[PDB]
Amino acid sequence: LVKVPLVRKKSLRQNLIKDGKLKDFLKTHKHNPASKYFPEAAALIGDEPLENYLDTEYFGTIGIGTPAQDFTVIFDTGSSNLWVPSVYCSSLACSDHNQFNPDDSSTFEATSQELSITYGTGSMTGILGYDTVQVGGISDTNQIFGLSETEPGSFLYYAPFDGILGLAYPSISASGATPVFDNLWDQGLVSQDLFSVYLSSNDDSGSVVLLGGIDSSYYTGSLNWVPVSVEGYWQITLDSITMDGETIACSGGCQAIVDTGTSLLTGPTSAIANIQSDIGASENSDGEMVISCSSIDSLPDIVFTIDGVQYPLSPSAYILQDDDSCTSGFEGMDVPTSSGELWILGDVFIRQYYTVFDRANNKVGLAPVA
Amino acid sequence: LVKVPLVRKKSLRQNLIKDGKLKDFLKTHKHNPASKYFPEAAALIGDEPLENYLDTEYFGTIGIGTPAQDFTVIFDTGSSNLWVPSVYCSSLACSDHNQFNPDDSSTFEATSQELSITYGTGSMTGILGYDTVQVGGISDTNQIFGLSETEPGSFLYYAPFDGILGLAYPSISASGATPVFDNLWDQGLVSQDLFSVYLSSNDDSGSVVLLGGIDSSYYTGSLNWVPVSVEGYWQITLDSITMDGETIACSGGCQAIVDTGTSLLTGPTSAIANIQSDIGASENSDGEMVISCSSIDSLPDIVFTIDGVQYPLSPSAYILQDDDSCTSGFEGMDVPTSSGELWILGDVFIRQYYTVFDRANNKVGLAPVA
Repeated sequence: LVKVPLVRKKSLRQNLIKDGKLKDFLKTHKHNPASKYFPEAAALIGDEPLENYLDTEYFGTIGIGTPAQDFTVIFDTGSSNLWVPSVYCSSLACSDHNQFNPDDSSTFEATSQELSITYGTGSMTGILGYDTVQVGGISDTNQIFGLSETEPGSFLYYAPFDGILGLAYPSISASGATPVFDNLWDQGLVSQDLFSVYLSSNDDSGSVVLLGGIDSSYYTGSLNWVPVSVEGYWQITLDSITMDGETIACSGGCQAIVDTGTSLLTGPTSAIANIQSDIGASENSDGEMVISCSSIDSLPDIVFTIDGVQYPLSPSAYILQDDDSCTSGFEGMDVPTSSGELWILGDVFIRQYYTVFDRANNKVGLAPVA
Repeated sequence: LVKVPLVRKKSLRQNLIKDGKLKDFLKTHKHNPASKYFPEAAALIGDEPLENYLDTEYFGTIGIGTPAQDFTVIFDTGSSNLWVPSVYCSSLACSDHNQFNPDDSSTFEATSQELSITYGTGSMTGILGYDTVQVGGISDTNQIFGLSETEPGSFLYYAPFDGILGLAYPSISASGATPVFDNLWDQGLVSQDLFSVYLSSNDDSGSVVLLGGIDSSYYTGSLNWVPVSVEGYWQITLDSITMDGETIACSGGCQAIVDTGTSLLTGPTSAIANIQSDIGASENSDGEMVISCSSIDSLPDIVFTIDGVQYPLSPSAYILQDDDSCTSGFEGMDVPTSSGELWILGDVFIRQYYTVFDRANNKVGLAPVA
């Protein structure tokens, strides 16, 4: 099977905290994760184009060119472009990162098409080029990708990743560059038009992106299939959210986006504040909603109901445990008033439920991890 | 007299060259100095807001707050705002720079007015505040200034200055913040509504910004007064430019801007290419138009005719000599097609001609340095 191993690393947020750089950032900027999903919510001050990747924790490796140049990338179901830093990226933030040198690859083909990539909090520009991308042992020929050249914001310097590899639909791809998965399928390089993600528990190694297959070894029970409600992001319909039997959000149903680019459950500010207080989370000096590790066993499960099946999350799942340091896996966002209630199901969710992304039938399948 | 001593330091360009960072920049950006003077010429890619300060060489010191916090600033006749980096500037580029901490000053007064400063190649944002600025021994009370908070571009990291102090008319001041000189005069803190600049020869110390006075010790002969042709920048009318008796540019007259924020004579691309070839200048791998130091004595003078008086520049004046390394003091620019021929008279010019900036009568006075 084609497997891309994923490694769990300390997030960009954890690195900013460690370098004492986060408090200042937060003082002068308002962080709203909703900006990654809605044009309307784009950041007032776009000087940190990678702000929406503060909480990413899993990364994989890809090689580009002939011979291959390696890069650490985020496998992001919440975006659809592939980009890595160009060797022409002179920014201080590009230092200490793997950079692509087009002149070292005999299969690289330049284009004069400009790339403008934005995740709702500023843009990065570069150029589009074509090369062979090595992903999971497959040689993805003639893959169009972006080469980032302009200032990427100081956050790149502290990021454990060099670029991003988008797994969403082509309709949200910047400059209509073809996404990697689409290119794989169009070329007959994968068995089926689907991919699955398995995240191992407790920062273990064993996590993988499975391209073109479903592996019964990673789940128990049967897979529940849910239709994609709006094609763009991997968006589905949620029936309700309960805590201790009580409905606490998504009353009457709501939308949810499955996003591997974030480790947290993100929802409306008000619903989230309720939950944080209920679980005893408290914001420290840095951004952090800390919780006592010792109180975990006293918390209730949060239950997501999807297509009539119940998906409970126990406290051990929704509380991030960094040796003796525990943080809440919930984060709030403000979506356009236009927009209905929206929840983001990130790694906390996926680590408990093996997920299948079916492009042939436009459905998401879920089952409890084995 | 109120004198602000100026020190000649290696430029930002020299520092980028030294750190091997310039070739890449130039590969991905087109540098057009005209962007500092015309909205219409603003940069396609604004990721380096301080690009137009690559060639600045003279700097002074100012203190801000109670007790004073010191900063190295450019005294720029080509701009009108005063700004320094805020302690809240978290960017990697803000490191190693003096930063203003509002909480350390008992006379600081915050405003909720945002500052957007641009010199034609990207913006920096922050907030406007009021404090006492110490300039040349004078206590400039209730001075409004900007506190830069967002990414300033990687160039700030290599810049020998922390901020900029604009000496142009208020009509080009961003956010209508009052310029320092205007504030000085409005408060009766200077003798007269004028200032003069004396640049000593051969990177000597002795250079000064003279606030409210004219000192006959710095020039010989009489001062020639020229009216400001358009109030905004210190803009005057040029009658012609000759080289070896031949008219080489500004035939029939043209405009000139006196700009202490740059060390070079800047003019139309075509006229400049002609001159570079005539003097034997050649662009090296870095941006640089190098000239053999040994050929100086064989070059002709370039003559600027202003209000009928001749202002010759000998080769020793128009050739920058950095120990055994000589560079051409000419640089080209592309002004809006709308616009007529425009020349920028920077430090090469001012080092030979003591300059007086008269705000009371809207005139510029010139005389050969003593």
